[PDB]
Amino acid sequence: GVTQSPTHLIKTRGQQATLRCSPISGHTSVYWYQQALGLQFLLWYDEGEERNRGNFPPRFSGRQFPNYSSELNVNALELEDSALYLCASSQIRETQYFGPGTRLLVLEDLKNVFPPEVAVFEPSEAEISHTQKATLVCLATGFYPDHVELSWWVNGKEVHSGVCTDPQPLKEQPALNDSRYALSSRLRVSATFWQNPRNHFRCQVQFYGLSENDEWTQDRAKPVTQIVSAEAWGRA
Amino acid sequence: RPRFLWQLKFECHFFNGTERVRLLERCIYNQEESVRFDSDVGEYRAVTELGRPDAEYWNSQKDLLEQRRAAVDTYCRHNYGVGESFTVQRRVEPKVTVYPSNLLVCSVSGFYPGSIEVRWFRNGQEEKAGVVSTGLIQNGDWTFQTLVMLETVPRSGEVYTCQVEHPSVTSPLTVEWRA
Amino acid sequence: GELIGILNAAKVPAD
Amino acid sequence: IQVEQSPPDLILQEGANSTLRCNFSDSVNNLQWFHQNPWGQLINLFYIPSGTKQNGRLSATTVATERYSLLYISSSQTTDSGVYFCAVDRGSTLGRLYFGRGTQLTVWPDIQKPDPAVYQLRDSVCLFTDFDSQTNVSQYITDKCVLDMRSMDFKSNSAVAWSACANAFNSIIPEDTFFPS
Amino acid sequence: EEHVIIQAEFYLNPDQSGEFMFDFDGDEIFHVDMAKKETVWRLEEFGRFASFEAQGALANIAVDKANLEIMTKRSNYTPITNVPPEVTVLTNSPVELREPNVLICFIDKFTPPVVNVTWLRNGKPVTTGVSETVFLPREDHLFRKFHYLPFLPSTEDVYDCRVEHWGLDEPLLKHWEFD
Ligand code: NA
Ligand code: NA
Repeated sequence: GVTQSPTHLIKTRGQQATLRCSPISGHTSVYWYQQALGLQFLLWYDEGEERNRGNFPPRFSGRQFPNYSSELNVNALELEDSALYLCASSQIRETQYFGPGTRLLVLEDLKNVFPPEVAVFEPSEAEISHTQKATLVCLATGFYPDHVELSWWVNGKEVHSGVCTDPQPLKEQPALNDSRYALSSRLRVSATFWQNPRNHFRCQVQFYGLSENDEWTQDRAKPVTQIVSAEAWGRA
Repeated sequence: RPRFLWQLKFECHFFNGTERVRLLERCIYNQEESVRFDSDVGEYRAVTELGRPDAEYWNSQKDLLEQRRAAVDTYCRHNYGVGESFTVQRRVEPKVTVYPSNLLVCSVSGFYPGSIEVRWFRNGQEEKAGVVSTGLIQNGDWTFQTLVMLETVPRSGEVYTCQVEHPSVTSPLTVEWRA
Repeated sequence: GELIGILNAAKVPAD
Repeated sequence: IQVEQSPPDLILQEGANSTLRCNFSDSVNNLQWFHQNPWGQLINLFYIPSGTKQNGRLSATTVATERYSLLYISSSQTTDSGVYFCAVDRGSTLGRLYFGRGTQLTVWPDIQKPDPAVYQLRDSVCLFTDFDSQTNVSQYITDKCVLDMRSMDFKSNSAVAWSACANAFNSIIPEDTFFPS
Repeated sequence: EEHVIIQAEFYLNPDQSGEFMFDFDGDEIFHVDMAKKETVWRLEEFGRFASFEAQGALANIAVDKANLEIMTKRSNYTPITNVPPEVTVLTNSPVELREPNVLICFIDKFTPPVVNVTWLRNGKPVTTGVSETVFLPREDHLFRKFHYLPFLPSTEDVYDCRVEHWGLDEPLLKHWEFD
């Protein structure tokens, strides 16, 4: 598959970003697209050469290396540059295959960047008696920005069956051009399964924050990229 | 010092405007055609052994075929439409003069397009026998020309008429030459 | 005015 | 140059069929249909310049001269939820796709044996669950979402509220939800 | 058959010459200037009715050039056989003294698309007003080409299109005089 780095990036107005892409082995063409507020076309490379370019300032620029991986580089970043930047490879004029994207956020400053707090809520006794099913709920609150990935782990192994996480998150203070965020997810297993003290249930959130090299202006903890989690053993 | 040539030609063949359309994609190495996509066949065929690996490789890229098979509408008929007004419906009026080179010459120059009918008349009556032509000459600047010649000794008091019919005139052009 | 369409040159197989 | 999709969004119940449409203003070398999941991963469904193609419950038709494409989803499924793009390889531009704005699709489960209930959990946190897919949830209260216990062929809707339950859900909850404690 | 549109591209090594052109019934609609990277219409007025995005041509040429290289190795470096041109000199319209006119040098049925062409007036080079087409495709995969020289018809003057091509032993010199 097509790969991209990095997955997320926060940047302050006026800084510069470098995004990486590798095409599918065999593919010799690379396409960059910007998806903001439907995708817009940025650049096309084949065999190391810029073949074509969309309607973007010279601030946006890139290149492709001899092994066909490429770099997109943006320079005098603006708030409007905030977007999912997608990379694709293909044989010319054939099917396009897309990578997972670089989710790039450009802010005026970082002072409003907060990691989440994470907590887990054990199933009610009322549910189990009623349905023979147990729903754990995880809550991730107070984060900004919306750059999070939530996963459940049961006995140290990732789980998708029986899981729902919110399509996309809600603002802690709805009327506010800068609010913090919340997100919930449920995990449902059977009655007997939760009622078994050996079983370990972990909810976790991967927060994508500031990097080690970001300038920090504030007194509180530096809101770096990290993992906040909560756990709960099955109560018999 | 040795030369090596590659040619790629996409040929759109139109029969009665856009009713029947054939697409011909041809690769030519040093004057020898090696492989083609003919919309009439629906896949790449090697013409020579040279082109055999290209036909097999390309025939296994399903996207490419699907694309070529629709090119008859997406490409051929499309370009016809874009270009109709200044290619297909281009009309330039022929400039017709008649002079004796005996032998009467009817020159028909600067016309478009290439279909034309040139006739001679000795006293208002046809002369298909004795008619020598250069054939249609393509000038390279979107005009054609032709010279049509009649072998006759001109007896004075006679009339000779060069009649020219061409899509650029509703009724034909006639130049006369007397005495 | 209106745009003329292009067919892409197919790459012959490598090696 | 212009690529119109219809409709702009759509809500189905699992098992329903529909047609997504795409109209475009110029000749197009090829046309491609994508599914984009919430994480942002685009998946190609069809490379289709002309004719009709089937792949399972999905099929597509492109009529090149008329300049439209239809995308058929038979027997819809919760996993089909996401955004559907037609994108277009304009015949006069090499190496570029032009995207429409997408059609957002949401497919909710067909809850055959509803058991609407509201529960309170310990570490706040109320859980409205097991209600059928026609229930709207009023907007801390999250929207509904399906979960699939894939291996016992069981799906259920739920929502969450925090900062007692009976207040939180208000919002037309079924005429006989199960409310303990 | 009624009409034919041809998208024609060629690449010549080791000269590193590339051409991309559109042909309608044997006339050029446009070609791409590789150096300046712009569409050059055979007649200026075509640029009103139509556009072509030149970047697409440059891409095709890159691929053509890579294809040629692979194709050269496959044929074990079989070089092209020189095919020498046929040359006709001829005028725009029928010649008359003191009335302006154009000499057409038509060069046809040659291959590798490389020629050197000079007009000579009374044995000496002329280059005032000269213009030329690019190389034009033929169905036998050879080439045509046109050279133009505006001139004032006179009674003294002898003209020569001198064509150099590797398929010939000595430069071909083609006489034209007003008789
Ligand atoms: Na007359
Ligand atoms: Na005259």
